[PDB]
Amino acid sequence: MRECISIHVGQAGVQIGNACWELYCLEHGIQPDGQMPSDKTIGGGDDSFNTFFSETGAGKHVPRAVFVDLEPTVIDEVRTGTYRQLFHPEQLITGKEDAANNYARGHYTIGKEIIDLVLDRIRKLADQCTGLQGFLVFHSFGGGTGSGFTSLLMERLSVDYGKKSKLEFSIYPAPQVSTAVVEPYNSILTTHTTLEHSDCAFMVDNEAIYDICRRNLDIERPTYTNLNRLISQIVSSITASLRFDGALNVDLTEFQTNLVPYPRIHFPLATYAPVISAEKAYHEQLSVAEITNACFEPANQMVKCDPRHGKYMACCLLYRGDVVPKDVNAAIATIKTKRSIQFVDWCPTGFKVGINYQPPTVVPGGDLAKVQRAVCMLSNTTAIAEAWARLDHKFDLMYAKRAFVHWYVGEGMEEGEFSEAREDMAALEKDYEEVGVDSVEGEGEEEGEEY
Amino acid sequence: MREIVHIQAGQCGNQIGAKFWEVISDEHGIDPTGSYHGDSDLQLERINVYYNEATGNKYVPRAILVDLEPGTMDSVRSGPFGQIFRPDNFVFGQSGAGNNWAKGHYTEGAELVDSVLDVVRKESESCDCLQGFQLTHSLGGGTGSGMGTLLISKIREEYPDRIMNTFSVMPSPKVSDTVVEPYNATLSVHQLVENTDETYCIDNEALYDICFRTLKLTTPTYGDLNHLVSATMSGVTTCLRFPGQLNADLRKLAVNMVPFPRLHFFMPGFAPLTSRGSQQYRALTVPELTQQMFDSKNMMAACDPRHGRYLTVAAIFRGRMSMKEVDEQMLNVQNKNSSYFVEWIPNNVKTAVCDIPPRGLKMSATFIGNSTAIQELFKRISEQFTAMFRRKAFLHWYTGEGMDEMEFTEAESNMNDLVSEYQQYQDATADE
Amino acid sequence: ASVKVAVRVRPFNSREMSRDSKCIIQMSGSTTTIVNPKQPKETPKSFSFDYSYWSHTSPEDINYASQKQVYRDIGEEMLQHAFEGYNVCIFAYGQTGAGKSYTMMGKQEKDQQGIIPQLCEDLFSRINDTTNDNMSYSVEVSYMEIYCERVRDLLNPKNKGNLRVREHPLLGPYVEDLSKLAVTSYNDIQDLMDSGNKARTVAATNMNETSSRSHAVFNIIFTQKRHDAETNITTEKVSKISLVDLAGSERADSTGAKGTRLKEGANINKSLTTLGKVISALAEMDSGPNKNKKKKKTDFIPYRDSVLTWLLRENLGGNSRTAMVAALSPADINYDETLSTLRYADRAKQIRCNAVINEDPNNKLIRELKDEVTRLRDLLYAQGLG
Amino acid sequence: KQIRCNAVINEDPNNKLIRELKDEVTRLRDLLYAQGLG
Ligand SMILES: CC(=O)O[C@H]1C(=O)[C@@]2(C)[C@H]([C@H](OC(=O)c3ccccc3)[C@]3(O)C[C@H](OC(=O)[C@H](O)[C@@H](NC(=O)c4ccccc4)c4ccccc4)C(C)=C1C3(C)C)[C@]1(OC(C)=O)CO[C@@H]1C[C@@H]2O
Ligand SMILES: Nc1nc2c(ncn2[C@@H]2O[C@H](COP(=O)(O)OP(=O)(O)OP(=O)(O)O)[C@@H](O)[C@H]2O)c(=O)[nH]1
Ligand SMILES: Nc1ncnc2c1ncn2[C@@H]1O[C@H](COP(=O)(O)OP(=O)(O)NP(=O)(O)O)[C@@H](O)[C@H]1O
Ligand SMILES: Nc1nc2c(ncn2[C@@H]2O[C@H](COP(=O)(O)OP(=O)(O)O)[C@@H](O)[C@H]2O)c(=O)[nH]1
Ligand SMILES: [Mg+2]
Ligand SMILES: [Mg+2]
Repeated sequence: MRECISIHVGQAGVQIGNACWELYCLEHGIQPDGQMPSDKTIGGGDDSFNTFFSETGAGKHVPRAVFVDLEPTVIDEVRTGTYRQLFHPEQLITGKEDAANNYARGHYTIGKEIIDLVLDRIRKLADQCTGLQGFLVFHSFGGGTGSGFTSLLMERLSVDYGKKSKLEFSIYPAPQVSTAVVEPYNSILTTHTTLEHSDCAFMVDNEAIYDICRRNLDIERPTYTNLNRLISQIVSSITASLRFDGALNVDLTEFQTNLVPYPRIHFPLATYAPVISAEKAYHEQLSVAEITNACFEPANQMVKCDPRHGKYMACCLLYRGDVVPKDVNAAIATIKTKRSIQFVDWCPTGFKVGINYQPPTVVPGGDLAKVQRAVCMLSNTTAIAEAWARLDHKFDLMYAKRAFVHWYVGEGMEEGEFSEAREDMAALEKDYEEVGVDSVEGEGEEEGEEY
Repeated sequence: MREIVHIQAGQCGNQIGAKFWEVISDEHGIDPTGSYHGDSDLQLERINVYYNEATGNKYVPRAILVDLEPGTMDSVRSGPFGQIFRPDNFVFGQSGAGNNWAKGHYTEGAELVDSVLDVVRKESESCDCLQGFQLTHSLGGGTGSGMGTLLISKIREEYPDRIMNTFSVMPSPKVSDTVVEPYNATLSVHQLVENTDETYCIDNEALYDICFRTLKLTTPTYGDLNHLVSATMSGVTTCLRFPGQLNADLRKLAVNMVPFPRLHFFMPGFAPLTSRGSQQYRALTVPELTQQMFDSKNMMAACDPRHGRYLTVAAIFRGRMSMKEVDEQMLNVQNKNSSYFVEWIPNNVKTAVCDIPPRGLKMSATFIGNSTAIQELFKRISEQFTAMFRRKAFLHWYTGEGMDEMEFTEAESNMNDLVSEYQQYQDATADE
Repeated sequence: ASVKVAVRVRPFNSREMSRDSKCIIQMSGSTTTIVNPKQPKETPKSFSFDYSYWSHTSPEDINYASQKQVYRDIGEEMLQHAFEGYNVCIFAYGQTGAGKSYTMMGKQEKDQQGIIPQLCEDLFSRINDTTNDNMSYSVEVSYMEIYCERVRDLLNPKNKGNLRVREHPLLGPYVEDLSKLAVTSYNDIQDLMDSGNKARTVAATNMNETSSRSHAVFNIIFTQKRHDAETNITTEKVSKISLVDLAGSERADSTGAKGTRLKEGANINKSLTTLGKVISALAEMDSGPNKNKKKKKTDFIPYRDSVLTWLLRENLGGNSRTAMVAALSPADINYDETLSTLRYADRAKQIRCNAVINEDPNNKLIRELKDEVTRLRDLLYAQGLG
Repeated sequence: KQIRCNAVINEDPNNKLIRELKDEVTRLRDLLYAQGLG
């Protein structure tokens, strides 16, 4: 019973959750109303996989998900939509205003009186579970709710549960495009919590996804639905290892064991290789070598950062479909001989490999082609520091003049907190610069006693 | 009557064990339901080496399947020979080791080891005259390495006079599948060098090379590697089950292969291997088997014997053949390759012959070498180990489970001393 | 320094006086002559040892060596070395029923005591008289046995298990969870020793009525503290005295062992064979790198083949001043055994050692640099520059 | 008027004594070698 509890916070979290649960319902043969006709037609089976869905006596399947927001709008769209009968009616939406792009409003002022209900329902979901594996928290940097309330929730969860893994998928602010004037303050404030209380944070950038959609899928005018569907595919690839059989299965603990060298370096990038349109699915083989090479192309990264400017510290490749080990070994050997891809000298092995038999599914009305093979790569590297440094600069440009600060102090913060967060960020950045350095020449300086 | 208890740990161990039981059941003519449907009368004469009898004239293998992740167990039950095993021997828990040797050895395995030892005691107390144990596991993993080492230690504490065999898949230089293989391999070898009588080294690189180069397969999967390994396991213990012109028990191999207690890491091999389309050209006979036996590309450990010397070797033949030809061929192999054998062991080749070949072959043979070239493999792991222990690359996962740097340092020192001990006899001179 | 070698010939037992009672051991000064009872024409082969003791004739004054004589020759010097700040070891050797247990322990209810009694007596004395306001001493005791390649603790009997052997990177092998106890008076160490001797495993065989079944190691950790205002070295010396009583080699025909006794004898013989192999090699290699020339390429001494040689790695070679006391029987029938002991004793004479005084390395560097400053200051002042 | 604070690094007694004694040894040795007394 490899069970996982999903938590969606804020507008971005709820919409990514809509995409994710559409994909999960289609993978398992579950209808929008919760019934599964496959078991009725066959007579019984394991298709009600306990990773995501809980089965009642009548044959209905209720997801193991928790949606939270301070705006009634985003979740009232779900209560009256296609999937109104799938979710439990209890959706934890405060009938009040929103955090208003304010960390303080969502952490100190209004995040209270909704936190207790959220933890009570999370407790109820965790009591139903046997062998709970971890949490998957979806939220967004730069928002009020998605930053502050996620901070509070993560703190309380780390207090209560403690040992369970807590993975985090989040939308980092982009370098150029933005949807708010006070994004840097919220991001720098919530880094201080996501550094301590999470176990592994996967960051995605909307500019990168727009570029991938433009170049690969030939979509000139994408919306958030396409980005959410791509993120859903990635999360499904991560979690497939504990839902279907495979040659090599990689659980959620092996993730953290292999990709996290030190406790403060748990910020890997994520990429998905066979992102291609139906028309271009032809004229292409889509072999293991091609997709493994495409994972390492800088253009296909989901965060606007160049891996060639840093060094790879760990890689985890999760394959789906008609894949066999020998091609994976050949592809890894080919990648190890390229000079543009540099690994830190203190990690000779480098690669973790997992294989699953279930091929990826196609969502009707989607834009990804039907393929026989796929790979999701997760790479813990040092280039991510660049993605932070830009943000730091932006923060400084506003904090020298204390712009937009009185909104934060009016909601229960003091000024010094800002400085504290900034200092923490510098320390984290410094750590990356210390771990990518090559070991000192002949690490024991030199040696050579008698004989 | 000599009888063996079989233990399986982890994914690799479970899958190799399943294929091995398929092969053995085929050899003795056992139906997947457990009934006997053979032809020769000598199949049942020594069935009790591996199988217990059951009331409906059925036969149940004396196997113990162990893991910390339930899924692998299911893959064994939902298979061609899933129903043959008795369900009481499927011992497992939850919250698998997660590729962490500490979790397998100290934290998680410490709870399930009692149940596994209870089943081991139950199987061993019914034995007429227990010969030894054999364990299949992977050194480069989690639950396999840790719980195999823990079980080995406990059993050697409980049964000191018995034989402890071990078929281990250890990390390869090129083919890497997990990031922390060196840590697990080093600690596992530190345990094995103390608490084991024989250890057969198996490498995925060598098996892939055999499949590509000798068998000419285009898409080799893990089934074929399990096939080769299981053939080797059957070849090792052939002589306990069938008559022959010159028998060879496990103890005979141990005595004739191990000159000093710490040098018991063996390079296995099998012959013939013909690729399904060249067999019509090659004539099968003892010289051809011997030629393929000592060839470098046929070894299963990915260590070239030409880079060292053979402390000892053992050859077990199966089939009707002349002893004069066998002895002459082994003698010729010694004299012609005079530089790859030590000079302080006269006649360092052991010979055994069994009358009954495999089902589909007129002749067969297996090879168990003991050479200094194996040191290369250990050196490799040690190098990688240092590269990750100088900076403490992943040490917090292991130290959170109740370990310290002391254990890492002592394991590294023990491995280096083993490497030096093998290197002592590698170079020539020495003499008389 | 070299391994000190002492040999000691004992009197007859009941078994030897019942059967043929002809002696083959003769002795003079520091030379011991063996004579083959089967070949009277052959040369009386002789060996030279650093010490030789003759306990065959109790009342005679012809080089008779009581327990005290052996102690004043070996143990007093080793305790002097212990006060000098050196780790020291004395270990017994020979075959079954020769005198190891008697020499190291002796009989408590007599004026004939072993090395360990008199050594602790003299140590307690020397700390008692030399006590001062500034000088002080502390001593701790431990006692372990190796039964079947499993280490057991003697002082605390309720442990009831096999302790774990670990390897410190700097200090080498040691035993974890070993009940080291603090003592303050000779009565305390006497009580500990009696409890330990009662705790040891002893069984009766044809060769010996109280044959030992396990190797035994008695460890004394001794610390000198010299505290004064200026900078006087605090807790300066820390020495380890290791007194080792090994079980003897056995032959199944003469011993008459069966069942558990035979397995114990087999394990004892395995450990002793590994010890002999280690002794031979330390020897050859040292002698070579010493006489040969000085290449020092690589020599592998198999310490790890047994737990006994593993625990005694630093005593058989490296950082210790060690002495080997071999026991010898006079009877002709035991000839083929006794010669073997002597042969190994000869090889023990060749082994060397490298022992140095202990200190905090930071304080070591500080003291050395201060001495260098003082020397350079004196040189400059003498020549008119300082 | 936030001003630069600078860290409060100071000497470690053991390392301080070691460094100072090493420097003194080097200086005295250089003086001896310069005048031909070493
Ligand atoms: C004409 C004919 O009979 O064909 C052979 C054959 O072509 C060859 C190539 C067989 C064949 O093996 C392979 O193709 C193969 C593929 C991957 C990995 C390993 C083998 C054969 O499959 C394998 C099979 O071997 C056996 O049946 C042995 O008894 C073997 N048992 C099993 O393989 C087995 C399979 C399923 C279930 C249970 C057992 C065995 C070997 C040693 C010890 C015990 C048992 C045989 C004779 C053949 C085929 C069928 C083509 C070989 O088989 C072995 C290992 O004995 C591979 O080289 C040998 C020599 C043969 O010439
Ligand atoms: N990829 C993706 N990003 C989104 C989506 N919706 C919002 N975002 C990002 O989220 C950021 C704003 O934070 P929000 O998630 O809207 O914060 P919130 O949940 O509305 O919380 P409040 O500000 O208090 O209302 C914007 O910069 C968007 O880029 C989405 O559906 N997909
Ligand atoms: N020098 C000696 N003078 C007088 N009696 C001695 C002397 N050496 C040994 N003995 C006695 O002779 C016997 C043999 O000595 P003992 O110490 O028991 O040998 P052992 O090797 O320790 N026994 P074991 O454990 O089987 O090896 C004992 O009764 C001793 O008291
Ligand atoms: N020959 C063979 N090797 C395998 C098989 N499955 C896994 N392995 C090897 O085992 C290693 C992973 O160890 P694993 O079995 O996961 O250890 P565990 O988690 O403790 O069970 C990899 O390096 C693989 O090369 C198999 O079916 N056959
Ligand atoms: Mg909102
Ligand atoms: Mg004794």
